[PDB]
Amino acid sequence: VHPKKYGQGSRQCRVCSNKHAIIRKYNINICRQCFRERADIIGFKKYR
Amino acid sequence: DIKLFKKWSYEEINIADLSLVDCIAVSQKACVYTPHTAGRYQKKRFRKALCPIVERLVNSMMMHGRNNGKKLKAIRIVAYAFEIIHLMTGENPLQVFVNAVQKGGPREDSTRQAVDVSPLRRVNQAIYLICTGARNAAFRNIKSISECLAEEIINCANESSSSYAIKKKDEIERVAKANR
Amino acid sequence: PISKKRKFINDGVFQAELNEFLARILAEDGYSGVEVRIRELTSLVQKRFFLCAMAQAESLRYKLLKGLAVRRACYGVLRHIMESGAKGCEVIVSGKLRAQRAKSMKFRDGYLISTGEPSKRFVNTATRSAQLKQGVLGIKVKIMLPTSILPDNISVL
Amino acid sequence: EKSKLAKVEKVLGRTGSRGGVIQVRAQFGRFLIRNVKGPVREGDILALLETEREARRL
Amino acid sequence: RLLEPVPFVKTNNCIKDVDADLFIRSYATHLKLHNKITYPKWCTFVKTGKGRKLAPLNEDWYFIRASSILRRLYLHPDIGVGFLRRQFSSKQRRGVAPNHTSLASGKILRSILQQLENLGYVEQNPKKKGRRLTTKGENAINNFARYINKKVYN
Amino acid sequence: DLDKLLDLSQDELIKLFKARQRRKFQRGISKKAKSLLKKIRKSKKNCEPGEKPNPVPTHLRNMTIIPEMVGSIVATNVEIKPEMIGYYLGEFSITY
Amino acid sequence: KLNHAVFIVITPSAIAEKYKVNLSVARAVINHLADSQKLYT
Amino acid sequence: KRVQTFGKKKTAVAVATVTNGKGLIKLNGKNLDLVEPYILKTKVYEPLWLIGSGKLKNLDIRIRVKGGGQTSQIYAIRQAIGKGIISYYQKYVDESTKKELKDVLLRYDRSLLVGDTRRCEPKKFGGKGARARYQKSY
Amino acid sequence: IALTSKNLRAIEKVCSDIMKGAKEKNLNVSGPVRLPVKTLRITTRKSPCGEGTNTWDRFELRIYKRLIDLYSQCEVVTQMTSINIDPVVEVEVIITDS
Amino acid sequence: QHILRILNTNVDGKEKVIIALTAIKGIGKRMATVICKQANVDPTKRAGELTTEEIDNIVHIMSTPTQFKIPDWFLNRRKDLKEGKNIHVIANQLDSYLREDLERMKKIRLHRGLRHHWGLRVRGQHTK
RNA sequence: UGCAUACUUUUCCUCCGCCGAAAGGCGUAGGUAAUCUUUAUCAAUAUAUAUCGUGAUGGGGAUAGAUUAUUGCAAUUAUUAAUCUUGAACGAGGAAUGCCUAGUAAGCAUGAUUCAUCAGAUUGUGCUGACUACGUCCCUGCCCUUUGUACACA
RNA sequence: AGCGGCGAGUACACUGUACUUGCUGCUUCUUAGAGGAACAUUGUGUGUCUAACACAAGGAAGUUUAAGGCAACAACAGGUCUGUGAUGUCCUUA
Ligand SMILES: [Mg+2]
Ligand SMILES: [Mg+2]
Ligand SMILES: [Mg+2]
Ligand SMILES: [Mg+2]
Ligand SMILES: [Zn+2]
Repeated sequence: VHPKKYGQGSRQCRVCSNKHAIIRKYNINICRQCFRERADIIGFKKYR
Repeated sequence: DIKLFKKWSYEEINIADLSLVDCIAVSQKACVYTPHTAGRYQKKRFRKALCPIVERLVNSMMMHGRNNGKKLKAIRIVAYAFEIIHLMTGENPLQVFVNAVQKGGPREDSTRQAVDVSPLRRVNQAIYLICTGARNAAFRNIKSISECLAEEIINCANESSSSYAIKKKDEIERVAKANR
Repeated sequence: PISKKRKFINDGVFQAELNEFLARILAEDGYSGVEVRIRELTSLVQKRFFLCAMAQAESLRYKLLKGLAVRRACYGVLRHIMESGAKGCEVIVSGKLRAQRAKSMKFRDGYLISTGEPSKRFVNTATRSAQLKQGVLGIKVKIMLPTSILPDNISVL
Repeated sequence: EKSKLAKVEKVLGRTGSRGGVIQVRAQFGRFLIRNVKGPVREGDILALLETEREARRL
Repeated sequence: RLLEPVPFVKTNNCIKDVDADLFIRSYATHLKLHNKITYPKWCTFVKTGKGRKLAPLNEDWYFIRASSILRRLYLHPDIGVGFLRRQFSSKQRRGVAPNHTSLASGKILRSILQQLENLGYVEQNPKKKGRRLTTKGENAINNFARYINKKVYN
Repeated sequence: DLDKLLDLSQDELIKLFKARQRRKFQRGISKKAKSLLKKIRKSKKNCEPGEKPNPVPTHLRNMTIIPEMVGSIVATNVEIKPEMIGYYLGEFSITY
Repeated sequence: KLNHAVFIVITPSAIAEKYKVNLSVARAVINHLADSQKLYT
Repeated sequence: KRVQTFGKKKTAVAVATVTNGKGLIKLNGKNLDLVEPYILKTKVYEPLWLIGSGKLKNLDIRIRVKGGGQTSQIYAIRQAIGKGIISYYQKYVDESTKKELKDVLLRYDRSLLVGDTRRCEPKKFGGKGARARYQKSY
Repeated sequence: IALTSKNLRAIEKVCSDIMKGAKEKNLNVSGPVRLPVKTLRITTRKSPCGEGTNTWDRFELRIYKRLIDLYSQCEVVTQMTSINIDPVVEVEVIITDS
Repeated sequence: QHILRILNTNVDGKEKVIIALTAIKGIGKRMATVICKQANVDPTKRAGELTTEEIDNIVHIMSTPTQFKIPDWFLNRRKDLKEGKNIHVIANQLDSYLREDLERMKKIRLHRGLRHHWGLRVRGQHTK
């Protein structure tokens, strides 16, 4: 086992465990496609 | 008292074209002390007619990308030019400018055949031409822009084909003649 | 101690997770809910934490799983929706469906507004993917509810 | 070379395949139907050189 | 040069009623006359901040800097070294990569501040934050400003 | 001098070297580096003054050369002179 | 080309034109006479 | 006694407190002698010139400016002055005089009383600016 | 008292209710002050793939923080707070003299 | 002296002193300025009005600046590889040093050296 | 140098005070945020005053050479950063072609996203604030009526 | 969040101005909820004096005021199974 603590492969999507394209702002930690689907339930409404 | 640059009053100025007067308004509400107006001159078709001529000149000067959106600099340059005009070749600089403007418009142009030119358009062309010529003179010379610009203005006033703008105008006229 | 912004996002995430969990669990239910036999569910949540469209969609999926003539089922659903007092409906079923290639099938009844914030408000929408013989059939149900008044109407007395 | 003043009475139609040019009626004080390349309104004065030679209407 | 017909009277009392660059110059001159502040060791071959890629070319730039700092102090309540650095920042052309803003070399500033405190012009306040002006120093500055104003009038 | 350098302490060596190397030293050296060093020492011990000793195949290219490892060959093979010192290992993998 | 020199109605450009000189030298001359753009008589 | 109005150009709100006094006129803590660049100085002084320097010997003015760049700030200041003086006149001095002043201002130009409503339009994706898209090579 | 919430109208209603409660008696209530709505913006690129002229979409979760003051005893304030309320509006009472 | 020679091969014509100085392969601008400061000679003067003594002094300063007050971190060529002193290298000497370094690299068969020999980058750049 | 045990600040924004040319470091301070970073000012174009003076020039900073740091288990095929030096192409760009109509073009920066570290990207935000239309179907692309078709994979 | 209110001073003016520590009516600016405001309103042209347009005045604003967001029907054998524990078959499974 090798240091898995700080890098892209360290953490992942909460939802589908994908190491690519994670929204890491506000500790959301959802890969952006998944976020786009669940943006309604999380309370992210498109206004402008 | 109402004034421009706290120096050249433009109560003394004269015109003698009619058409040009109609086009460029240096008037009672188009009085101005320093060119920089934040006016809404392009929200209508003819609102550019209300615009003071100095402002227009400054705008013209402002051109060329790496010098674009540097209004203050342009204003300074124009002031310098005016000063030069006042000093060397002694006359009210505003009058000189007016004369140049009068000179500058190509009265007839070519098209896909020869047609006439509206006064406003002609004025605009003159403004452009004078600035462009000045820029050309400046570029990779030494002289300085303000001096060159002043010289150009004086030439325009004279109506002499040593400067560039005048030459261009003449060429245009010739072309028009050829066409019809 | 956690900041307000951080908190809000976290809460949202939790909500989403809960919803997903419910979906996973309740294939046999008219699910909408989200407000907190069930004992187990409660335990699970504790461990974790320290008329309607969705229901209709679920029903459709169940029917598909059971194995009906599809079109008939859709018609039945539409009828049910009508009975339940809907101003308009729409169902789509795209996927494999009988043939190998393609085949999206619309099923509208009453009028269905699509554009505007009215759409966002006055329609409940739901999407389920019913796994079947050789792939997935793709439900999407869209119901226009009774309005609290539409922006298009100008009712003179 | 000598410019003659023609006050514009009415602006007829915007000609040219590409749309830059206008047809204009102008009084000195005679009716001369001419072309113009740039913004022109009623009352504005043209700078006509070759006066007695007109355009084609639309 | 500066003077002109204005539509009001000017209460020439504090430095905020004085033209900046001229004032700074005057202060520098005064400093030079005094010999009140030194020119350490490294001053004469250092670069004022990452972005400058070149020495000052003013000879008595240090004095000028000091003067500027004084003015800054007067302007603000309590002002650090970091703040000072930020104030004297410029654009750093990274050759081919586009420009970034460049924080000044703080060491020199710090040294200047130290010197001032030794001389009794600035004051590290235990309440609040980093080093403001000391009252005597402020008074002196005001006096200087007044003098400058008088000179201009003359 | 080379011999003198070899003789003197590790701290001194670190001070002498360029800054990256120094930093690395400060940080530590990991478990593998020590092993590598040991291996090198062993090789040296085994050596013949006429022809060089047996190579030591190495997966990793990170190692800074220090007066311990002069005179031997390492890893394809690279001989390690006293002229190299703090210039890393490497010299392994690319074509043309 | 025009390699202007250093060793030997007032503006710098004019000066440059007249005696064939660097404009720093022109500036210097102006200063002497007096004793970022310029105007003098 | 004392009257508070604002100007507004882009973002750049210059709040002009116009009070009874001797006639000084200031910005945050500095005289209008400064402003910043010598060229633009006239855009701040212009309303005063229009109204007359003797009329403002009864009126002290302080101006607090915040936000915006340089030219915009100047414009805001001007606007504040214009609104300010007129507002003062409307309350504590006569109406006829106020009207006269307003007329004078109108004759000179807009922007002194009424505000410039323009503001930076949102940048849109597929580009750097509001309208300016990127680039297609085909 | 700090009222943090996601839904504006609901929050407003809650505020109104609390004001009403206060107006009963004994409460020097400062008026509701709504705070700067620190909007969580996520700009995600639409489309899972890299196909299509890359359209983004600016989501905005706009949190409304609301604030209100009182000079009172704890029990009374607790009582006031009990308007029933629900999971949507997050309440916090501060019972400090300072 | 319009045209001058401070070291092995220069020009140093009509230009203002510092820039003339910068013509040498200690062409630092900043370095030149520092040198001037050390000398104590007016930088507003031109290259042609300088005395020979002054020039000599400048040259001396340029050769081993470490013993002079001018500081350590500054110096062109930091540790000099040959394990010893830190000194500014100047003129054709600098070039020679560079060449030597290159040769050394080549001998080593370090990747960078190899790249240099080839005529490729070294930096880490692409040029695809 | 290893483990075990006990105990408590630090993991992100950095005020500030000292050391450090510089980068950065060490010490501490506030901040789970309209409170502190920091925002009655975090930026650059601006502007003012000096040095240059049209000369591949101090325009230009490629390519290179050698250190001092920081991040990281690990920096060479150089993470980035700084310091010194190296002074290449380029004197406004051919055939082609893109974007744009008012706070817009352009210039200037800057926040955020990625982020252990690293913007020349994207995405927001502002600051300096032009020119020219105010139309037309000439091209290009869509749409429409008519018309013709042996095409319908159009 | 400010503005003042006012104590306390430090500098200088005239017979108030600039700057900090300590205490606590107004809401113009600062925040942000609910309301209002433009509808081509009044004026004059052009128009089947129809739908409507152009100009002028008023006005914060006269190109639905500016900008977005939303996005019908039907597709494309467009992209994505390298976003997914959405997912079929075939392959691979020490
Ligand atoms: Mg609709
Ligand atoms: Mg990218
Ligand atoms: Mg095209
Ligand atoms: Mg067929
Ligand atoms: Zn995922």
